Amino acid sequence: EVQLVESGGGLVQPGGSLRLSCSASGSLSTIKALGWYRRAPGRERELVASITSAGETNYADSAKGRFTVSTDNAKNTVDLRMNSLKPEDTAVYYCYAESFVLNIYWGQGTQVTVSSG
Amino acid sequence: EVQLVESGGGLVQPGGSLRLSCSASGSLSTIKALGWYRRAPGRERELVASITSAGETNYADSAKGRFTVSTDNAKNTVDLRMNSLKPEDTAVYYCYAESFVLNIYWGQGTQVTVSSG
Amino acid sequence: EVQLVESGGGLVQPGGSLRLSCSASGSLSTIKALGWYRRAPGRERELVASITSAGETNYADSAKGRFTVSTDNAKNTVDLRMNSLKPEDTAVYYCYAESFVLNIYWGQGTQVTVSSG
Amino acid sequence: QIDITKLQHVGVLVNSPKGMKIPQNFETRYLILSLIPKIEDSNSCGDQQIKQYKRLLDRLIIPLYDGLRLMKDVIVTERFFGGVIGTIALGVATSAQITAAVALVEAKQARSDIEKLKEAIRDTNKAVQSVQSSVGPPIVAIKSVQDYVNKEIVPSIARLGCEAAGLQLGIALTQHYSELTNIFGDNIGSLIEKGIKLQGIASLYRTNITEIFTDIYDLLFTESIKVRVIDVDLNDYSITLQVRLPLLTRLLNTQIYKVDSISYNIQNREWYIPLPSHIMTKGAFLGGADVKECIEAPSSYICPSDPGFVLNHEMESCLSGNISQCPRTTVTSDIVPRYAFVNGGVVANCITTTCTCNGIGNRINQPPDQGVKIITHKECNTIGINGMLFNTNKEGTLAFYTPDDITLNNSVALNPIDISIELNKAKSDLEEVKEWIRRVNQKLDSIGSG
Amino acid sequence: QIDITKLQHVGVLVNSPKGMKIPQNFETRYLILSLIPKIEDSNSCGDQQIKQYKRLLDRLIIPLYDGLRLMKDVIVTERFFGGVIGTIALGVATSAQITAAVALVEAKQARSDIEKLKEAIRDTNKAVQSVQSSVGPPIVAIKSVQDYVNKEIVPSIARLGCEAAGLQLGIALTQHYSELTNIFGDNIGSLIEKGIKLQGIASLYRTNITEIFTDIYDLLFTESIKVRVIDVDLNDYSITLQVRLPLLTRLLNTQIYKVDSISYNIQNREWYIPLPSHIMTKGAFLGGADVKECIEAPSSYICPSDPGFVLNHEMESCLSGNISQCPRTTVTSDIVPRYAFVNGGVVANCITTTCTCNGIGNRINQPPDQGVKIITHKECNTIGINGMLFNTNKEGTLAFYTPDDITLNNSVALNPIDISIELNKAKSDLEEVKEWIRRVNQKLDSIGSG
Amino acid sequence: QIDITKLQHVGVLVNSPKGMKIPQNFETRYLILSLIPKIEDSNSCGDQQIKQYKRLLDRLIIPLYDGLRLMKDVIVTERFFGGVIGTIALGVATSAQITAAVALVEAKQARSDIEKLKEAIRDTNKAVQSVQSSVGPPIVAIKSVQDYVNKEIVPSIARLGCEAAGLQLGIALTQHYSELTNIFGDNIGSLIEKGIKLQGIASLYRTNITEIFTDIYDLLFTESIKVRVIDVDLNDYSITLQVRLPLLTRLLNTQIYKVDSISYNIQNREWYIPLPSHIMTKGAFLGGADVKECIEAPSSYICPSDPGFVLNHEMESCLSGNISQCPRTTVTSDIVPRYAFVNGGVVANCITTTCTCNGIGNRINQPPDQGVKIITHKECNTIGINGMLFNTNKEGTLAFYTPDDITLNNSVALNPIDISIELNKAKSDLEEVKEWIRRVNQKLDSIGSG
Repeated sequence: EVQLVESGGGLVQPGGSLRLSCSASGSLSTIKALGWYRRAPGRERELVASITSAGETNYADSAKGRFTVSTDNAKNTVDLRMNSLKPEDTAVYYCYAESFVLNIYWGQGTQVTVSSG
Repeated sequence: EVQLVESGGGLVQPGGSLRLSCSASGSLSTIKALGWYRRAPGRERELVASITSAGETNYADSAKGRFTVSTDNAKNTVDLRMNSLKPEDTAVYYCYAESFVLNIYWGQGTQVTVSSG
Repeated sequence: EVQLVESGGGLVQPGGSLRLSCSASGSLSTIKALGWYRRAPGRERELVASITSAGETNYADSAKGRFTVSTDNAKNTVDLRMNSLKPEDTAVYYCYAESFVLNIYWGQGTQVTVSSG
Repeated sequence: QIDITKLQHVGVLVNSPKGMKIPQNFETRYLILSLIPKIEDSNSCGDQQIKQYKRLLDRLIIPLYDGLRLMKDVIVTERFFGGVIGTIALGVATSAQITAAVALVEAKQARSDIEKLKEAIRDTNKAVQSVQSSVGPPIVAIKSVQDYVNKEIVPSIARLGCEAAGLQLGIALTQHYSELTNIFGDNIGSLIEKGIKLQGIASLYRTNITEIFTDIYDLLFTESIKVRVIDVDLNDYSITLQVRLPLLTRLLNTQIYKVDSISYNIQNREWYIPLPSHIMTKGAFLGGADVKECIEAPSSYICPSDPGFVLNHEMESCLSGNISQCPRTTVTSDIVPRYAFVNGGVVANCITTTCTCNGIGNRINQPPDQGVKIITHKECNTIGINGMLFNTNKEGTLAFYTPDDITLNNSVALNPIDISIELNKAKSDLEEVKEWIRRVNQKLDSIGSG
Repeated sequence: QIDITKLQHVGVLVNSPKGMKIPQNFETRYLILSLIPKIEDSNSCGDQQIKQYKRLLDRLIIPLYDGLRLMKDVIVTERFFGGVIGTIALGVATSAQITAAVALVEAKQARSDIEKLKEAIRDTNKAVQSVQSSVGPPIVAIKSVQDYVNKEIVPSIARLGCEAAGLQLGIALTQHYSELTNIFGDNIGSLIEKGIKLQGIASLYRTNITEIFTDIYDLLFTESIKVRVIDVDLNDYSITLQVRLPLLTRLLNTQIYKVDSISYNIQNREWYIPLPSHIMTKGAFLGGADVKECIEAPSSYICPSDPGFVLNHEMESCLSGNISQCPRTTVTSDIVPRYAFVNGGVVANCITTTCTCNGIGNRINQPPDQGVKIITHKECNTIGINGMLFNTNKEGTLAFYTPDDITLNNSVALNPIDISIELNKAKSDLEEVKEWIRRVNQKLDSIGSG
Repeated sequence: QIDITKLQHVGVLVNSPKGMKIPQNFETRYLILSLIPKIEDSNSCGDQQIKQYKRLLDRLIIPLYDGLRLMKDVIVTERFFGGVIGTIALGVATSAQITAAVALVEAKQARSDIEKLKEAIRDTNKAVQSVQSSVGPPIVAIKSVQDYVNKEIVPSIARLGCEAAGLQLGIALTQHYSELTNIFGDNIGSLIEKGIKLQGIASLYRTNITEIFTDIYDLLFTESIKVRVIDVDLNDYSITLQVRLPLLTRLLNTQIYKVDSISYNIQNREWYIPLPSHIMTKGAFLGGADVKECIEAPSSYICPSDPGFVLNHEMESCLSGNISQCPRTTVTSDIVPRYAFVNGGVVANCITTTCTCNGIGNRINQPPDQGVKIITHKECNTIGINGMLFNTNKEGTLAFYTPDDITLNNSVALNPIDISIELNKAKSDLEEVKEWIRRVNQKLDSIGSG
């Protein structure tokens, strides 16, 4: 079991920057990777960013270089830093923890939305 | 399923000739061979004659050369022509259709009998 | 099934000699070995002596040379001859018959005891 | 044919000749598994458990239907003797699939009688029902749990109400789902191609096959043969089956023999001839028999098809009495018998068996170069093996063995490790030979230059 | 990739490309099997059968507990991301055991919620119950036979008394023991290491997995994957299970192909290419696929893990179209198809199959040096095979075969006897070569001396 | 004995020594399955379902009886110790058949007590009954479904009448037939020769074996051993069984060790030593152990007989520490572990495993010529394998490995295809050698002529 607690979402102006901070707790020594998923309307949960315990990080083609993800391992927090927000980026962002045995754990997810203008 | 309908039996004088005509219907394109069986009292159904779709014909040692079998494939009829009838030939003759998968189908059978003198 | 009937036990003076005679009956032609077991208080049934049908005889290290076992095959009796009885020898002696298929059959067992002095 | 008397000299004990029965033909019959039982509560109390049971049947009936649709690989003259069965399809179908598709297109003419019958079986409550037709045999339908429903659940709906009646349905139907899953769920493509054993469906439904459709071993064989699925109704939850009543004939001039190989001594090591468990003759023919799928009656083996396979090795020459070609292999465990009773006497390798002639003290020693000891009643009146005393049979036909220099050069291994090890040794010797060849060729060059 | 058109010339019929689905991740859920049902007789009438059933559960729960304690081979930083999982233990644990121990130490945090929940499940009568927590998913508990107990035995204790109620409990509970023994009793160490198939536990308890925890083939796959035992309570007779809901993804650029090998004639003898039953591509990769553990949906194979294994032999070159390297082996039985329908035409070896072109009288003879006959619709309008007349498909894509001198030098044997026999022949030839070498070396010595 | 410390250097991890328990003797007991239940309707209402159930029992009891009559292959001095068991018969009987016939003629003396007891069991209604005799142990009889009949069907005949009582009998008895068929129907000749596992019959009849006839693993072993059929009454539908209560002894100076082989690197390719799963010592002896039929208790393996088989290959030398002779084979799949925890440290081939020493960034590289990396706590405090961080055990006994030129020349294949392929390559090289020999011999003839 891993408790994931997403935070930092809400409405923001387009082109703005936002930081999403997920707090993880539990048997995190068994967690292979921590990261974020997003679910836009009418499509499945796409991967956003992930950090392996080794520090190795990967992103989807929509996210490579554009976003950045970070952790503060002294407190088991995983933070995704959002920048240059687009209407195309509005989705429910789901924090996740993936075990070495490939079990996956999810946060409740935070709504991210941007003004129309 | 193949409907077999035997016909042409009955009483006949000994030494006479008779023609037994079986009408077949159904999925006859799946039938490997059409022919006739006989069951005399107190013994199992012996083979009499059979026609394969290739025309190849076989008979039991009691029937080789003695009897002849024929078809009119334009109407799916198989006819056995009986000749030189003996008291030893009286039996119920059962028409049969044998599938390529070796299923066998039988007619109701026709009684064949000969006068005592 | 083999009926074993132990006999000849009871109280005897220490340093004395005694003969235990077991009567066996049943399908003894299937019996590989006949012999005796003993059960002293607080320990499992130890082997005492056994006779194979070939005559080959074996004993435990406590019994080698000390005891002797015998049969009278004309009457299917197996006799163990006890000598130089010690306080250490008091136990319930169980006659046994062992099959070629390694089934084992037991007598009811006879109490053997020695005077304190 | 088999030279049984000589095969004994290598511990090969060919025994128990039995004839063989093959179904020259099959009488077909149709069986309709109507998987939904009718209820009589008059208020749809049982509907809740019926719906969830339908939702379970999907997990088996939809895979079964999707499997059967692949057997639509003959596209549809037909209806004429020796006419075209149908057009081939765009795909690959092996001969087994083609045979199953041909069987399906033979049964396809039932489908109008199927449409006629389902109008009845949709309404009836009776558990096992037979319907006549213009085709010869009656067609039978089984409505899965109707006896239990009408005799137990129909009373219980009044006596105990919808609650208990509902639980009774839930339990009985989900049990029936576990039974159906045990019948229909494994190897679905093979189950469509080759069919389902009639034994299992009859165990599902206590079907009195002889009473429903028409010796104990013939009945066992009729249970062992496979009924083919010919239709699967996804809406009515109904499976239509072709039962195949065999017409068994005793095949002439065939015998199947059991062969048991005892251990054979070579220089105080145990070897045996690894012949197949059964061998068969067909007149002049001699080969193995894969009796594993056959029914072993006391007088004959009833097989679905001729189990014979030709012996590819010198095993045929071995069995024909050319004993010197029999393949040796080493014993591995107690599975290989060290001795056997044979024709009233005993055949055993007395090196690893205490053979005694007239009492447990007179051991029958065999020289290290003899592989088995054949102890006839002329030799010993009461042979004892490992202490077990037995009288030899005075009317035994066990031929007396004058021992001979039987040399079995065909040493053979059954284990890939042994073959790999000795092939590596062969390859190393081959490398040594190649090195010698290179050196000698170099010497030839030097002598030629000189 | 596969050269399907050329592989047909050796009777290798690569067919039915299907994608492959792999669970990239698993959603975990917990299932608590509470093996003792609560009774409501208010007088401990059922206790006598409960005690003997507990005395039966010991025969399975104690071995299961003693097996699970061996998975305590990680000794317990933890609770920190990328921290140490634990200290190793004094013993040997293979990677499978280590993976199971890591899965156990991941689940170990449930144990305080387990302690919280058992306080409820000890008291409740309800058969299937779910409890929420601060962790995301509900945890569910099944109390083994509670529906039967409350709906049947609770009435019967009043209606029929302790005698019949007791017998009903005895029968139902010992049946449930036989079911549990069928689930938990075999291969206990593997069952602890690898887990139990969810199919069996759901069959025990009719569990509506989707309703309890959240396409038909996806559901079948969810049944096929193994739930791991994470705890076994010897005092409360309770087994805690980790159910693993797969997140399936269609893997891109992968196809699994079926390959069927028909008999191939060499000089009136039947041979075939013994390729694995399934082959797969992954872009440029080409190998076999061990689909045996996968679920064959109509469009894709759902597998628990990538079943691919690299083809070690020239089989990869064979499948890539370098046909001359395909390994021959001899046919053994009717299991190898002698013919097949292919792309609207037929591929068959007409030496052991009566192939006919436009009627059962016009046999399609093939020369003894051609191995298979490829009969396209351009050649024959109505091919008859063994009397079975079929029309060839006018839109069939079966490419016409101009025959060629295909020589297959890679003769291969599948039977250890064949390999041993021909290795003995090779070794005898090697001994002959060594004897020749000794003689020639002696002659060289004599010539040198002279 | 095993050189465990050196075997680790090739990834062979000999572990978990357990003793071995063998039943030196068996206490016999008799069990009579009386397959027909008595009814108490006083009007023969149940007779109709009894008759059809008898007509089902025939399908199993007649094959079982006909099988048992073949065990009359000892013809019948007897009744005298060391007397003749009987006369041999005209046929072939292997040592297994002879052993079963000897067991039957040992039990044959029961048959007069059988005749005495059946007079009782024909009349009684009680489900499980024991009868004393002049022979020591009680003989027990089980009347198949009597509890269900007297407690449920006897009330129901009055409460619901002949119709429901009849259906209840039909269902219960045909279920009992399916259970009996699962016990008695498969492999009937082996089932007569070797017997039936007591586990199954007890599952049929919930038999409290210890209560009926007299540690959990000893009880499991008592369930695993086979009860022999000694009689089959075709008229009374009764099967008489010999139960065999083992007298287990801990065998001295024996240990069974598990051996797990991890992958071993040769030049970036994965190999392993294909040793048997278990090995055993007996003082100086060293061999494999076929533990598959044994019960694995936590401290010892309880086996029906000594499972040891002598290792025929250099495997004995390999296990004895002559590491250079260990047979290599190539890895095929994920079934071979790439790493293992060993004695507090890790033994792994770090070429196909990301081994890290004190953090996921410090990879433990191994040179291409070293096959496994042995990571002791002196080397690494917190070894990470594939990201999984573990502390090494400070009290671990994993000996430090100074690497060495371990050359394993015994390359071995497990697959017949590999052996056939490399044997074909060897045969081709042999043909090349023979051609060279012919050419050189011709040259010798030419030089001699000149």
